[PDB]
Amino acid sequence: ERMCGRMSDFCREHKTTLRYIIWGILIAGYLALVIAACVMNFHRALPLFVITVVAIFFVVWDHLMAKYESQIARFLSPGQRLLDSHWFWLKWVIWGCLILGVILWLVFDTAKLGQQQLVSFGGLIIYTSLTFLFSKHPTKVYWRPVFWGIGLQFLLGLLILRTEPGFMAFDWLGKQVQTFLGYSDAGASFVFGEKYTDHFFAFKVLPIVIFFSTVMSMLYYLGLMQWIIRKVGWVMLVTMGTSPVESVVASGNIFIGQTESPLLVRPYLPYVTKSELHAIMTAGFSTIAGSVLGAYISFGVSSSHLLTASVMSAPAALAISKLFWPETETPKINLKNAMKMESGDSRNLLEAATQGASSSISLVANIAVNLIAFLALLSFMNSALSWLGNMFDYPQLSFEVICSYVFMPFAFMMGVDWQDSFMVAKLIGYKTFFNEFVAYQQLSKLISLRQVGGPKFVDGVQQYMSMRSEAISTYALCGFANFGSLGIVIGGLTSMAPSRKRDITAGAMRALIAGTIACFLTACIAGMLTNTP
Amino acid sequence: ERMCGRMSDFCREHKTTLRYIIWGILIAGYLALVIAACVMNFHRALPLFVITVVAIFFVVWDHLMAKYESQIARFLSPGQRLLDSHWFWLKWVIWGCLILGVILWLVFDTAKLGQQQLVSFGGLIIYTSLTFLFSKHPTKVYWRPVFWGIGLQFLLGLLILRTEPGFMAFDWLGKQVQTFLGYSDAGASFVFGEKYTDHFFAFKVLPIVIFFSTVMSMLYYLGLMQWIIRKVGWVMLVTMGTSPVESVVASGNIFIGQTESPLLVRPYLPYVTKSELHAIMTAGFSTIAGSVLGAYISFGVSSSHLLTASVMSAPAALAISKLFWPETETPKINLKNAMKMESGDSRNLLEAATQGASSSISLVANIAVNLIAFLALLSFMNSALSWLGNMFDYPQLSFEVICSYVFMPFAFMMGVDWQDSFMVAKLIGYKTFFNEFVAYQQLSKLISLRQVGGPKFVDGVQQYMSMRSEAISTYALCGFANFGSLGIVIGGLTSMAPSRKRDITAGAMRALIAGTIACFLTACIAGMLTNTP
Amino acid sequence: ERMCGRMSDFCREHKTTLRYIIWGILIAGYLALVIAACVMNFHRALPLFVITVVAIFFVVWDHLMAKYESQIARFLSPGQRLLDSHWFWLKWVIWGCLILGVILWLVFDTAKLGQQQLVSFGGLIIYTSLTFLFSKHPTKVYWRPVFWGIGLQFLLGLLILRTEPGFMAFDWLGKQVQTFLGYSDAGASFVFGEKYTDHFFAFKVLPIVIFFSTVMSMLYYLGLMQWIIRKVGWVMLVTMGTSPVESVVASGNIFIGQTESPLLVRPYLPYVTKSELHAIMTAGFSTIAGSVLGAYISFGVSSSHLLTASVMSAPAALAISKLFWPETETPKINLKNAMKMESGDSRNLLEAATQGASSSISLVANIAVNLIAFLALLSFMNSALSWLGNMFDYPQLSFEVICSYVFMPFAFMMGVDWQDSFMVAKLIGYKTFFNEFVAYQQLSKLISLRQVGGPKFVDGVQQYMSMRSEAISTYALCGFANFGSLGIVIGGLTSMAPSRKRDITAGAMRALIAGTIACFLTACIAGMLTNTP
Ligand SMILES: CC(C)C(=O)OC[C@H]1O[C@@H](n2ccc(NO)nc2=O)[C@H](O)[C@@H]1O
Ligand SMILES: CC(C)C(=O)OC[C@H]1O[C@@H](n2ccc(NO)nc2=O)[C@H](O)[C@@H]1O
Ligand SMILES: CC(C)C(=O)OC[C@H]1O[C@@H](n2ccc(NO)nc2=O)[C@H](O)[C@@H]1O
Repeated sequence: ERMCGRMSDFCREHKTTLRYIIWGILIAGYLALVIAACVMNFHRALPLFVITVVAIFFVVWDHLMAKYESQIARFLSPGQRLLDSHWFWLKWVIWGCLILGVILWLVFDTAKLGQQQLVSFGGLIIYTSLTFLFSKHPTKVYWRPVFWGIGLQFLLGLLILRTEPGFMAFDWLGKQVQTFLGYSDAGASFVFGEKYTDHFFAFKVLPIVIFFSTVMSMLYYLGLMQWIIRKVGWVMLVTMGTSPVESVVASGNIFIGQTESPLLVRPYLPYVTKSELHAIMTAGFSTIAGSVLGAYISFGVSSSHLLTASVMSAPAALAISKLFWPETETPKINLKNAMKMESGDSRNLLEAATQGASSSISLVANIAVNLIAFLALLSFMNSALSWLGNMFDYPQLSFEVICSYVFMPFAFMMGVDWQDSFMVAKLIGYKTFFNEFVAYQQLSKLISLRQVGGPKFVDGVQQYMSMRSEAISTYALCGFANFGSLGIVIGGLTSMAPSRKRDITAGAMRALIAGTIACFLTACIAGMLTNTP
Repeated sequence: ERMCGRMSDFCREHKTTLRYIIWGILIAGYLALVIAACVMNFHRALPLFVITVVAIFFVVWDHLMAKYESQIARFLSPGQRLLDSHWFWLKWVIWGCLILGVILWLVFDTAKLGQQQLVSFGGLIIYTSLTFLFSKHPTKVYWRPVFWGIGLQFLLGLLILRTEPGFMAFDWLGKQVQTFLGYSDAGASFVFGEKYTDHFFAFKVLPIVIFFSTVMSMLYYLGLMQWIIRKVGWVMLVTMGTSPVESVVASGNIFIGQTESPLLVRPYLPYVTKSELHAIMTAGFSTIAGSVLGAYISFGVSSSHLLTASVMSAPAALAISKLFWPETETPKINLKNAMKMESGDSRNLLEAATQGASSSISLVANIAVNLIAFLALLSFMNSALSWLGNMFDYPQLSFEVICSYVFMPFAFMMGVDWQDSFMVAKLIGYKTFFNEFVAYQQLSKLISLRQVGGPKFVDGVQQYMSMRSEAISTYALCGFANFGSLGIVIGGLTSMAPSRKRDITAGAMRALIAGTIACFLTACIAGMLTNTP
Repeated sequence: ERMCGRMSDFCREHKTTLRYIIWGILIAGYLALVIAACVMNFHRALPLFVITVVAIFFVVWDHLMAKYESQIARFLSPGQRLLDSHWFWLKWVIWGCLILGVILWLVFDTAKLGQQQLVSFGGLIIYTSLTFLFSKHPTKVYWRPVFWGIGLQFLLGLLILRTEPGFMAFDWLGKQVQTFLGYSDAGASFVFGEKYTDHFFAFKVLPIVIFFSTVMSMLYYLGLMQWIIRKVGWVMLVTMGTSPVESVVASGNIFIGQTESPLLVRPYLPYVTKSELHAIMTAGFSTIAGSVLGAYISFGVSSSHLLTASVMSAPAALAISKLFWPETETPKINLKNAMKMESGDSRNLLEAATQGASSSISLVANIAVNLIAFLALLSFMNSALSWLGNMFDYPQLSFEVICSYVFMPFAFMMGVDWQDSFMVAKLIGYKTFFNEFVAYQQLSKLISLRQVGGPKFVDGVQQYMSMRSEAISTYALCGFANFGSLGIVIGGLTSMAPSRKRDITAGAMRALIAGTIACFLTACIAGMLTNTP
């Protein structure tokens, strides 16, 4: 007993020192492994060295910003005062310079490019103007968020699309994600057998969802997802000027689904303003989760375009939310509270994986059931429309025919050519009435037909569309904005914050419209920047 | 801002006028389409014209009955008083006339028909007498509901079965329903692949359930299901004399399942009397839902017989409930409250479809699990019974052998011939211990063997049975009365009305017996009316 | 009415007499059937006669012990006092005799057996010593439970393994269970089609779980499971000296899973001590359910070893729980309350089957989801470890390689030979990080390779291992102790007794370690008793 007591006392004495010592030993062992690998053959060992270097750089940066924050603020203070003193005369100069730059760039580049892209820019203008017309509080609007959002979208798009180094990186990331979920496809062979490929959607696509949920929960427990979310949220906050919680939500949505995103700010959901709740719902509707990314890349959709669309959507979502529905009341929630996100209550990584996996049981079931019902309804609608058409001697009438004409103007404004606008309109109709999955499937079919080659027109029917139309379509459909999505979103938001039910419902409706408009804006920018093949 | 305010004021001014104007414009466009179709080719366009005419007639009738209700009641009042004044002497005359008519019809028709059907009528008498013997409150019974229920069953059966125009209509309706769920079968190919037919029950039959649930929810939101329920309920109410809620429930059950039917009167479930709760449960047990109709018609079961059985069951269910368990306490619920049914709380048709689809997730899982367990138990029972029989030198002993002899008297009383009564008894045993699905499958096998042709007896074993036996079997098995059904029914009823738990449990037991007896009565009438092949 | 009243009065008069009369008539009919079968052909009829005889014997024994308990206690009292008076000097004599017997048996048998088994005994000693070192309350420990637990394990193992009559019985029982769940496999063909074998795990293995749950619920309603649990619990109670509830739990766990076992003492869970809760969790972790037994026997695992391991585990679980974590507080719960187990609230056998089946819906879903996620994670881990290894010119690095070396000492102490210890270590790693299902699958592969024959080493890689190693592996892996299991166990225990949350969590962690150690002890004993092939 005495020896055990002495050992316990020794353990109590060295607690912090012992933990630091063991962590340091582990890190030193990792560094030794890295250096041995570099010694033997540097060319193979390069990735590990790069990862270690970037991690060290980020840790050093974080520590310095923490400790030296006051000194940096002191250094920055004089310049802010000097800018404020001269701001009155300088604001006009800055605005004029920006306008002149816009004019020069637009003329030279896009005029050397063609008409369709000039039309894309016109569509950008039209969408923004319309949102300003039908805003909830048109008189009181802050234009800095809108302008900065559009500018940031343009800069990101320009870098990623018109530069070779930028283009290669996203391709690499897409390949990584695709392989990462391919690891999932193999793991599900055990449960459903080697004949799981017989039923593709049920035994490949949904298991991908399951694996993604588990991985995300583990990373949440470790504390990485949070880091990336905080960085991007701080960027948006320091530039767009939005409130804290909405920026945090938007950054999270980039790689998180609509249902799980509000849980980031769950504790403060009761106290949020109506505008911030609208922003949350709009961000949820305007961006897709990471789970669907691997599947969509597998279909044939470009990885670079999908990732760029997801990244660009969040700033656009916030900008459109502010313009469509601006804030009229003071925000209670503080920056420190919002940025802080409570970690999982579980006790070990494996418990977090288990809990994350169990939650997915509901989502998959609801998805499968809704798909069954809505596709059956589409079949009934097509058969009945054909029956009605036969009366007027047009037996070819179908859902696709009405939705081609109804949605054509939106496609034309986005910069798609006249011939392909109808084909894009069919996909938009599929996205709005049904999930983006069906629409992406149809798009993949058109892409595959283009790649195989053959007659553009088998008969007076066009078979495949041009590459640029496909890129614009990729941007236009990268959202969770559906009518069934509206219901589940409302239900979840009401669950988390029972007090705010009616505010949640009212936000939902306008939010979905804002999300679709935000999705259109990214497509307009992509059309402006992508060259005609 | 001023222009927006002026537009909002103009919108506020014209609200009702604008809505009426747009609805009128839409209706006029529909009528123009109809008339154009009729102009070009009337023969093709006939269905649309017929639908429009009947819809207009019903709307006019409803409006007139609403506005002119007082005047019609005033016109009707004198005749009621005149009848009441002379009722004392006239009641004996009416009863004698009815008895004489019954005797004459029975003699001529059924005597020219044969012995089996006279036995069917005898079975009708026997079942009613037995229910009167074992009633909860034998002394206090109202005979008008019982007699009127039997009479209405007889009239409906006579019209539908012995008249050619009546026979054709139900065949047409069955074909419509079969095609309607065939639309479902196609829609489920997407999720489970084109090899979904490999697993027939899992990937065809259950998806049919899903599609039916979605369609029913949409129609509920639109407000059609409610209209039909109200019409049939009013008929039963004005003739049978039952209380409001039970009539409403019975009309709904005709095409609604046992689990969803009480939700029609959910708000008033706490306050219902014991007799009305027994009536609800009996109606639930005695009738089948619309989802199973398409499958059962697909197996080979006749559409006309299935639909006629479902329609006839509800009046029989109410009559048997009253005779078996009569009311001893005053009914609180009013007609207006009961007939009114709150519409779905959802916000658009698509939300209603989503919500209806999500609910079906539980039902399908429970069905599949119960089927797995109970069929495995049947296998074990057969193997053990064979093992026991081998001891006594009868290795052929099985579940079917015991259940052939045990249930034979019921089949004989229904009018089935002696040879086929055993075969029907096996099916009845399957229905009672297991769901009607298995029993209908066996019945379909026997029907198919009859249609193929061949030896009636391969050896001293009969292979197929006569057509009339199949019709009587179709009527006898059209119910949800099983022991597993008893449990889920009790659970759901207890959930909706927690206060009434014990009353719910006591009602359940007697209710199932009443339901089975009601199912037998329809078969007796069918045997009386169907001719010997 | 009067006749009904007279009949009701007559029924009231004869209630108990009538029930006894009918039960007696049924029993007499059963006996007549037995005697007729014996008359015709005794050889065939033997099983029924044996069952009847044993049932009669047990009923007579129970009745006599009930009625004559006081007289038997009176007879036993004098001997207890005489033993107590002389106990002071006699305890040393008894202990010395036991030690001498242990020495003689060990020397003769195991010395004539070989080194490996002497090492097995050494491993037994080592595990017990280590548990004594790291006990929660080392100073206060009661050694009688530990010693008696080890002794009872040894006696059961000796009888079952070294005697031919004992060996045959468990083989027979395993065949019975395997056929019993094979009945399940047939029943599931209806739902998933005859092509259900295409997806083996989803449509065979999980349906086995469903059928087992249903059968267990039915037997619980009838009252058999309870009888067996009570008998074994009384044995453990009268010998080990443990408290009532923990003994009852341990006996139940032998054939009940970790999740359902605490429901036996659900009403008293709030008031249990910390030590008893630790014992409950340890028993849950150290034993497997009956559902998995049929599957594991199907893989190729020996029936006799599996059943013996399950039986031996519970006494070991209690002993290890006491030594690892001893009780420091008085036990409130009484023997009578604990032994009594409330029967199911349902109303008939079929309701109990339905309720038992519905509960299984959650378990199967969670199992499938966790398997998908964890196997995908294993794939990712193997690929990344191979990538890291390629840097150091060892592309063969994998999960199995690390886990072979890490767990080798445990396998060596259990008595496995040096060459096969690594192979066993891989299986132990699979069991700890993933469910025992995967590990048993790998073990079945090794057994099948041994049976087929061929090169022991294809190259410097061993392909199959010796029979004794397989037996020790069978004992070592017969547990539910996994990390995912830890989470669900904690969740369920917290649900049943919300007051005890923190005590539940603290018990869980130590409990899992205790369970694994208990699993090792049974393997050590098996190695001591099994001869070298
Ligand atoms: C998931 C794929 C295979 C699919 O075909 O289903 C699409 C529907 O699934 C919703 N969805 C998706 C992911 C998520 N979190 O990762 N939460 C959601 O709600 C989403 O809105 C859409 O409607
Ligand atoms: C549904 C078919 C494919 C089947 O084989 O299953 C039969 C069992 O399903 C119950 N059932 C059915 C429909 C319903 N609402 O539409 N509610 C229910 O409870 C019903 O009682 C019976 O036992
Ligand atoms: C069941 C087989 C096919 C399987 O591969 O799954 C293994 C996992 O299932 C857990 N399990 C099992 C039975 C039970 N009651 O009978 N309760 C449980 O928790 C158990 O712990 C293990 O982890």
